Amino acid sequence: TYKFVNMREPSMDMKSVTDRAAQTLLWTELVRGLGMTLSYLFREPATINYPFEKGPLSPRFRGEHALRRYPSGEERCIACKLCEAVCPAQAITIEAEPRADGSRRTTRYDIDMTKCIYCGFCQEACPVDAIVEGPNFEFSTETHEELLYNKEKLLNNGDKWEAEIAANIQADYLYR
Amino acid sequence: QLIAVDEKLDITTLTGVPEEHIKTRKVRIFVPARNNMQSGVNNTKKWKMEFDTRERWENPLMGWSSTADPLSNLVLTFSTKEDAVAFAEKNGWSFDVEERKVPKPKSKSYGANFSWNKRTRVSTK
Amino acid sequence: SNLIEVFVDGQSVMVEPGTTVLQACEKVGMQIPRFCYHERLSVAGNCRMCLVEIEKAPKVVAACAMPVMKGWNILTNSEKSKKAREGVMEFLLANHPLDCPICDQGGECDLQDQSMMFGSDRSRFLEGKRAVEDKNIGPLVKTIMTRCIQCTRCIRFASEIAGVDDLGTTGRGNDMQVGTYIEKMFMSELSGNIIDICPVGALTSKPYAFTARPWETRKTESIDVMDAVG
Amino acid sequence: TRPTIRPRNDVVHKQLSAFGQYVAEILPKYVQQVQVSCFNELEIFIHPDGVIPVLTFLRDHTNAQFKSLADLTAVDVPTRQNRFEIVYNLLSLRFNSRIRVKTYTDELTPIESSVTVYKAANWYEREIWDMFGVFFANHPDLRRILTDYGFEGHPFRKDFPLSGYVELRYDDEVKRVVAEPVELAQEFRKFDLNSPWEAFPAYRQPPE
Amino acid sequence: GVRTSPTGEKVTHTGQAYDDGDYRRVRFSDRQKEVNENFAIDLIAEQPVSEVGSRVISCDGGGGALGHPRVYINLDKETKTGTCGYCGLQFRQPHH
Amino acid sequence: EDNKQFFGRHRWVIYTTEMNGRDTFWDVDGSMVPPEWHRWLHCMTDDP
Amino acid sequence: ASKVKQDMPPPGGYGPIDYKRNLPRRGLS
Amino acid sequence: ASATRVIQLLRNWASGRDLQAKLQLRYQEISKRTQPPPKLPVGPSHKLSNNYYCTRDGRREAMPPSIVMSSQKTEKKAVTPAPPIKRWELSKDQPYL
Amino acid sequence: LKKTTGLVGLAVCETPHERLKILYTKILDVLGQIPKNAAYRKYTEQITNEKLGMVKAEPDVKKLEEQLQGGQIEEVILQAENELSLARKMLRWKPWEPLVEEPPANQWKWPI
Amino acid sequence: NLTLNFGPGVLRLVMELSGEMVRKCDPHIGLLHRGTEKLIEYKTYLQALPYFDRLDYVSMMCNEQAYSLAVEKLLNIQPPPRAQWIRVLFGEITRLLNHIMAVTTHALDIGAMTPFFWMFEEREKMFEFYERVSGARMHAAYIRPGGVHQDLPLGLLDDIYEFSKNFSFRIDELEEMLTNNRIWRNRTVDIGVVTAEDALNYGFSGVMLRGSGIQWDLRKTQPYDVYDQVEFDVPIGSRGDCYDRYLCRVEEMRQSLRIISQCLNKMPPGEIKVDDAKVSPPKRAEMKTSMESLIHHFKLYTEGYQVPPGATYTAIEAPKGEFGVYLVSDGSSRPYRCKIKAPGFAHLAGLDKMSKGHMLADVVAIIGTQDIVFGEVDR
Amino acid sequence: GTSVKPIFSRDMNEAKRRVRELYRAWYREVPNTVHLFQLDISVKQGRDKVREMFMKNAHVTDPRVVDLLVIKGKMELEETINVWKQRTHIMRFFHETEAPRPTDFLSKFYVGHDP
Ligand code: SF4
Ligand code: SF4
Ligand code: SF4
Ligand code: SF4
Ligand code: FES
Ligand SMILES: [Mg+2]
Ligand SMILES: [Zn+2]
Repeated sequence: TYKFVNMREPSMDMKSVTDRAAQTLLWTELVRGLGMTLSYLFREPATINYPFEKGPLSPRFRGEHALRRYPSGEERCIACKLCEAVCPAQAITIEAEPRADGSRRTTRYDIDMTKCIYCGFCQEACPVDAIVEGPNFEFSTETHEELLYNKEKLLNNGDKWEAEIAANIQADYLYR
Repeated sequence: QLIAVDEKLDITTLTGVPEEHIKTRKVRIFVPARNNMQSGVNNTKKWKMEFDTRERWENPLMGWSSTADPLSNLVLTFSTKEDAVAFAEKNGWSFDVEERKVPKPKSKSYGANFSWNKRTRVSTK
Repeated sequence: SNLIEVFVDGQSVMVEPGTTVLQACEKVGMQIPRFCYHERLSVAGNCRMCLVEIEKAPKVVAACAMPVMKGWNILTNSEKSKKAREGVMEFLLANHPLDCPICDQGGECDLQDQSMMFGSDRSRFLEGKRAVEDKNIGPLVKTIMTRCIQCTRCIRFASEIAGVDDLGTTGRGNDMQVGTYIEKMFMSELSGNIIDICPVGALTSKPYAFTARPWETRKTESIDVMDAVG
Repeated sequence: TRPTIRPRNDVVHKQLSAFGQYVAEILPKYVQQVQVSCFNELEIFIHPDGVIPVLTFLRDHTNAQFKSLADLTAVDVPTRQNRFEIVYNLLSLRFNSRIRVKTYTDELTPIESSVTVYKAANWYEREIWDMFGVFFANHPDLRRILTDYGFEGHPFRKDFPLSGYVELRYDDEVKRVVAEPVELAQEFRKFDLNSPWEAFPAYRQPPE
Repeated sequence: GVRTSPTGEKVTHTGQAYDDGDYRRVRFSDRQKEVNENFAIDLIAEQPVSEVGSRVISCDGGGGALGHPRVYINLDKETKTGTCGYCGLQFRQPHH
Repeated sequence: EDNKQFFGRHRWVIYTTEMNGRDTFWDVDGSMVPPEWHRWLHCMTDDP
Repeated sequence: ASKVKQDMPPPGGYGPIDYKRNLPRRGLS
Repeated sequence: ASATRVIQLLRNWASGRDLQAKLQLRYQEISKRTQPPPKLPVGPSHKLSNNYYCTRDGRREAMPPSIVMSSQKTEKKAVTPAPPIKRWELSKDQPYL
Repeated sequence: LKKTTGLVGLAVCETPHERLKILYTKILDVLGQIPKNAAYRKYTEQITNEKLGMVKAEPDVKKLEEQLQGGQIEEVILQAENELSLARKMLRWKPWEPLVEEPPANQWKWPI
Repeated sequence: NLTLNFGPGVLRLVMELSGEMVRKCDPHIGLLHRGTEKLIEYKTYLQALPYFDRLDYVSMMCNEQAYSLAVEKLLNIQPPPRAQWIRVLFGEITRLLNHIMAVTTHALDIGAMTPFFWMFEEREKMFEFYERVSGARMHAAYIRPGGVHQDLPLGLLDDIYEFSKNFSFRIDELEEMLTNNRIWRNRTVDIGVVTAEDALNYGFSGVMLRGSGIQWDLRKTQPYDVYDQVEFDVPIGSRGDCYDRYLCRVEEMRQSLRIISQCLNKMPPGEIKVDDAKVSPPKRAEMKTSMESLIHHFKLYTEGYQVPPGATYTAIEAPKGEFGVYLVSDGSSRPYRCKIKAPGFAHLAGLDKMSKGHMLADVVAIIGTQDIVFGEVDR
Repeated sequence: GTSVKPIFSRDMNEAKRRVRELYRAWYREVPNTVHLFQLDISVKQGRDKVREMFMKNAHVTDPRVVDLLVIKGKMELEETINVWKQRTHIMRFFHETEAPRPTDFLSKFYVGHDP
């Protein structure tokens, strides 16, 4: 089915013509719009008091990246390079070698944050929940260089945000 | 309605390629060899044209791999050797053609494992 | 001459006597799935991944070992052959360890690719898996035998190509293991090739361990200069 | 077929096959091939000389009247002697149907412009000329539409490099934006993803 | 387990440190070098070896689906202990 | 907190005047909130 | 054991949702 | 909304609508930010038997397009690509705006 | 008589039967000059004859609109004019002739 | 006859005017050409999905659906019913977002800026819905070629219902500000009139057709997913000008509310992606417990799924008109060719004809009524 | 055989006539372009640049390639005359910010591996 938006014919009787003339001369619909604006002036504004108040977010929200570790303190990343493979922007650079105790660990894990599109494909491709997109979004910078994260920066971010990251994962992992 | 002009095709002046990326490059036309880690042969069906490797160096920041030649990642696929040769000649690229390698057919015999007098007899299975 | 006529999916093809079903399918351009068969090795026939249906025949045959007969119509993509492939892949994957992220043969695995192309997409195995202890055979070949699928390619290569009879199988049934049964290095000038022939990450390169993934690498076709063989 | 498989539609398949045979019968001078895909899409492969007639027919015939030009684009296949294939997608509102018309050309052979048949083609051909270097004869005004002014080459060609040949920066000595040969701090990582062990036996090619 | 290079820079867990003549050290002047103080190798070396009376044991890293893929570890070799390939935990049979 | 305010204005933080080393009497910013109160304050959870 | 729990509409559905234009006439000749 | 009665009356008269019934600011009517865990059922392929992949393989049922009238290799009623589209009906809910 | 067909720029046609008869007669006249064996001639003559017979046997406009299956007799007239123009251009083009030439050997082979 | 180059969404416009009249209008585009179609050839299908969010930024969800439908058709699979219902619900939400953006901006350019704020509050609420379902406010990548990435959280439907039962009052306030205002009518009525024949020949689609009286809508004529299971009306114009298109857009938003109500009440249970691990990735628990699931996860996130060779043209009824993709697969896991069809391309190509014999200030109104987003036009 | 469809010109003579017409147009346009864009080059060196760009394609013996080049040059002239180009686009023909590349063998050997 379909609808006509502008298929009405004005009445041509004297009363309707006089009503339209009164609208033309006395500016009725403009006064109606003024009344709408006036009514909007007297209602409560929708502004929040940032930075003392924050906009709502979800456990699924993707923020600054972090590298997590096991409760024992050993890192979760085992250098499979699945996140590097799936990255739509080629923002991840990984180099790996056997560790001193024979473990499969990374020696280089860089994320170019100025190439990243924050799609979250890396954290869902990860088989061990090593790379995550944590809740922080307030990490603006004065130079381009400080947005080229190495492994030390990502491990520090993980150690900094682990409590909130683990809570968010606990909230959302039954959907994954 | 037809000119019927006799001359080999040359489109170098129309492709916009810089001069030093036409005459100095050396393309290779080949059927890629099978990856020896696997037995599948589906990657050895088509012809490939690829350019010569140029310098790669280390980014002073981040130690990333930096390059200066625009054709480092250019690989083209062709149905036959003749098509790739024609493409290279019309694009003015000097080329090296490598003939396709096909594994020769072999004589397999399961019973030969249990030979009465020949050395093909296996000691374990 | 002596060529016989056979049919692959109804397509006629002339083959020499003694040609197996697998080579007859090869001549038409169809590659039969395999794990234990190698062109350069003796025929084993144990992995049963090459099972294929012959038309008007109730039993599937092993393509890598069965010589083709005149007038046979090989049905490479029939329902029976596909079901056989799925069953064999299920059996191969039942006890296989979930090591793909840490296994060096991640993007270069014939097990992975043939599971994606010919196997099922899920498991119904609700038991526990088996684990075997690793073997030391020197500083060149890293050994993780839980990933071994018992194709016996390494044993056949060592015995026939390298001329070294130190590899074998011990035990019986599910706990049969591939190794040396004594602490001994498999050291020969051709020892590294068992890394290539092994379809899984059971045998890997030790100096290459954990360094790269196959999809990253650029391949340059070149020539060795370590000797005069070229 | 179970819930994970896309259902088939034989009625539309039969209708599209019949109309393809009808079109091929009416214009045997230009129609080289007619195909219907398994998801019910009809394509007609024609000689380049028949671009204006065939399209006109498909626009004006009482039984066809494909009055809408959805899209016009080109595909670059370097292995073919005629490198570029020109694809017209047409929509008929009267019969609630879609059709595809394919032709071919090479680097030097012009293709007749179809702005007289569809006005919408005016920009589309321009874009093709910008991206593939295909010249359209009798175009009202053919020029670049997408690339920068003075850009050399046609980027959508397969042999054109992904990052191009030049990049832009601001130079203080000359106090302006300048163009220099490309230099990447990190080279684009080429991934070899294609596996052996072919996926689809129904598309296998003869071994020649 | 952070150490100190003879020049004065902290050696990271990957073992990197600019040599004495390296000009790139100039990037750290008036600024700092980001080094993670928690070395995973030392931290996992501190976990005690689990004592299990089974020939084969399964490990998933703990937490169920929040861990790593479940893998099975054989403990037949008495000279060494079984180590998880994902997590680094060590398991052993009760000898003597 | 004040549940009688509309969503977004029902939770807020009054920043400290002295963080790690700087006088934050006037120079406050959102990154001064620790992760747990960050999760509470952005309504990622209902539990402080 | 436990039954399925996902985001579903409540039993009986949701209440009606207005969508028609509402531009009342205040009223004056 | 914490609005005085007089201001509510004034805004209602000015707009011409009852604002309190449909407020644009969210309140306690919204869902809690902490929720119980879900269960998320499984799809139709999670059976233990009679579930061979070859019987549910959508990609392997795709085929090359059907060829009609290859050039290289009766009354005849005329045909159309599809049947003429039926004209629409005039929305017996609110036909005119 | 109705007003405002509803399509912008499409005028209401008073007395459409005569216009349709004239247009179909002109179409048949043009088609008469195309060779008898050409598929376009036979198909278009069949369609035009059906439409002309249906307009000749139905004086009511709305019944004619329902029978013609085009609706809005004005656009039926427009389609008849389009068919006449196409018929003239096709008599010029002569597309009933054999194929100009075959494509190269693998012009349409896909994949590769 | 004076020539002016109104340079730098971002648009360069070269006009020749004879006095106040616009004699010629020539749009120069490419200021946002990023080479999306070439970049797609170096990505897997999953890797190529996020480009469609950035194509038409105003309505990200719809582009995801069009791309997913094309890939699904090439794959010969179908998404589960719950995924289809979620797709249609979020497509109608997406339509509301696009319509609010188009209408408010058109008004703002025209000089009326109040409804921009009034309705961007609602836009912020819908961004909250996006973020709760996917984790991102606007560049979502939620709709995948196997279904959807994740199921809805346990309280999302109730909040969507609460939002949608108050939106009609916001539309009524917008109309009170606009529809009967004499200045707005003088700015919009009889501006940019296009005939039905010209609209069809110039490649117009969507409202740009329906404002001229053409009864066409892809959701009715060529339904995708479950649009044949919902009831709504298609608003039709009568004069082909800016005012009728504005009315059609306003009416469309109301219809979208209707469809959203139906989607909320008829959301079915079940899975959210196709139960085919060679196309859609398995669950995390399955990936960490089953060998096949781990293998398929590895392969789907490294190589990607192979699409059988072939070409399709898939179009959907986007908020801005017909949005289409011509996708050519060569049999591998990377598309051979991806041509993106954008409605705004043809609309901007028709701007020259639409602005003939008008004021300079009418060009702004015509550009606003064409609903032009630069990212889709340049790609 | 080797019969091909024309673009504009049947043989090389018509192609050279078109080339000369385009060259005349560019030569006429150069001084106005210099003045309009406030270029710091001279008219003489601008015309030298036009001559050099024309001479870069002097080896073409295919009329189709010739008139395709003529079409591209006419497009470039159209861009220049209508001031669709900016100063940077015009100055890109001169490569003023690029350090010169030596051509002799020893210098190339010293700077690196690139031939
Ligand atoms: S979020 Fe996406 S773009 Fe960013 S690093 Fe992860 S995969 Fe790459
Ligand atoms: S972060 Fe995860 S996906 Fe990336 S390499 Fe490490 S373990 Fe693999
Ligand atoms: S051998 Fe293959 S299947 Fe087994 S863990 Fe390694 S990559 Fe995975
Ligand atoms: S170690 Fe490898 S090659 Fe040897 S039997 Fe096992 S799987 Fe086969
Ligand atoms: S390949 Fe034939 S049984 Fe293994
Ligand atoms: Mg191996
Ligand atoms: Zn573990």
